[PDB]
Amino acid sequence: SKGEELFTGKVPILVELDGDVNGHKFSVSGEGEGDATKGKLTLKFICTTGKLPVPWPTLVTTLVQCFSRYPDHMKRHDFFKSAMPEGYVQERTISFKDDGNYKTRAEVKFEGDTLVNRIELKGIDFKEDGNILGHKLEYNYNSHNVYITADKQKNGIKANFKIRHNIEDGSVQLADHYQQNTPIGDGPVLLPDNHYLSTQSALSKDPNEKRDHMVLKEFVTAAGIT
Repeated sequence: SKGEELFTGKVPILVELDGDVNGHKFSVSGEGEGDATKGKLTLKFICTTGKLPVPWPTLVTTLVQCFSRYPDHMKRHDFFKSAMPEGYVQERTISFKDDGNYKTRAEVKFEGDTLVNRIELKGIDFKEDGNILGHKLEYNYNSHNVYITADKQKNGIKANFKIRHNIEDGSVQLADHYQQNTPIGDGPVLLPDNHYLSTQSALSKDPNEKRDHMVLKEFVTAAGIT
């Protein structure tokens, strides 16, 4: 568990997302810090191409689970830190009920002293006046428990979870995530028993930021094995 030693205090984070949703190209940059000893993340994201052409909350899961707090007794189950500093690939499909889907490929790794999440996101088949292209999601985020399982075929982990996005008319739209992560390096990694990450998020704005942006605060704790 050498990689875990890189997480004993606050670590700078950079996030870069190159997006293309129904051919609408956009870019997001984020910066902040993670403190795995608390399970705490604080980041600010800006859209650098103008207005974000999808709702900010739909990007939260795409925009560093190595910052989860694993209780001492669960530390042998922390795949995410074990893969560091070389990092891991994280790939998802995210299917929005009765609407389109995102497919994402990211690398999460140390680049010098900074933990960097670099993502390409492709979305297709979104509906014109749907909740995504029509920005009908409330600017908020629910708590979710994300179950992690070891990959049965190839040195990584997988997860499947459904995010509940609140819609402006009081409905909820589910985003069904399939996730796979594999190590980038060739060194030993920890393959976990089944457990979950208890993930709380809060979204806000910076009154001084003129660009379209999202301030995110998260607290994430591993659980499910005692």
